[PDB]
Amino acid sequence: MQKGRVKWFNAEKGYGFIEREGDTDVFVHYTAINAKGFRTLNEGDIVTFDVEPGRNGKGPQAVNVTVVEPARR
Repeated sequence: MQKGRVKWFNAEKGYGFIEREGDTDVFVHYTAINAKGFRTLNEGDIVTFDVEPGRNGKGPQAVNVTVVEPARR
């Protein structure tokens, strides 16, 4: 799969973007976040995820998203 760093996540609106090294940002919707304790992401979180075709049209879209390191804000 892929890892990345969350660039921004609007907790109110339920979506954000994950930055990838040398690659385009990936859109992430809250429905894509695995049930492992966190219902949101925070800027700075390290995450793992896959990418698959999606319906959203905000760039490539992440699925199966899991926090690795929550942000050390």
